[PDB]
Amino acid sequence: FNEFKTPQIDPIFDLYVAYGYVVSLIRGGAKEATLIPHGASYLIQTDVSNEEFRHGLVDALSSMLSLHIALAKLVSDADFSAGANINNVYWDSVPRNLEKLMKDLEKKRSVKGTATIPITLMPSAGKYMLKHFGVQGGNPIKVDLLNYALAWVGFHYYTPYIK
RNA sequence: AUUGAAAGUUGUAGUAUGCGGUCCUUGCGGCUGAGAGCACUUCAGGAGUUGCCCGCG
Repeated sequence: FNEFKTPQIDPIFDLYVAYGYVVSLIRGGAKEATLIPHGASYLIQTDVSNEEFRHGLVDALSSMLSLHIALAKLVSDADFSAGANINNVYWDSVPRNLEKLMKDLEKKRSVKGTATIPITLMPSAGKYMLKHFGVQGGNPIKVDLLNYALAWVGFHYYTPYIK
């Protein structure tokens, strides 16, 4: 069993990533899988290796980008583009991140950077953070590119939202 | 003196204004508590009895 571990950041963001795990898995197969919750970790047990996981994830994000291009720096009225991205700059930021994740992904190459998580995928985050007696410039909270993209896929494929 | 320390989810706001439970209406007309009827029939205030007794204008 893969029993792939899931990073502990936020039981809302952690839910999104560990729960888009399954949608990335189903498109590549990975039968007889289960999701054990640990309060916030949300570990997953599966008999899958990494390559089928990656093929499923890239298939999901390929459908995602195909849906994105259907409407239009391209801004589409999609859940992951403008339906849930409350910020105007994220309307363009998210699709570019998704396509960069793809371009890194079909060539069998792991990611090498990190990206800022909007408040949409986790309301616990934000712009600032109180360190001792004040805040930091910019956004202290950042997440891995693959986790960010896969949490976006999980949010777009499962969780309902109304505008 | 606890990642706690400072902090109104705050101030102002009428469901309010005019709107008939209203106009017409017999508890109405006819009706014998009436006809027959002995307080009637028998009946003694009744039976006894010295104004009594004496008398010179």
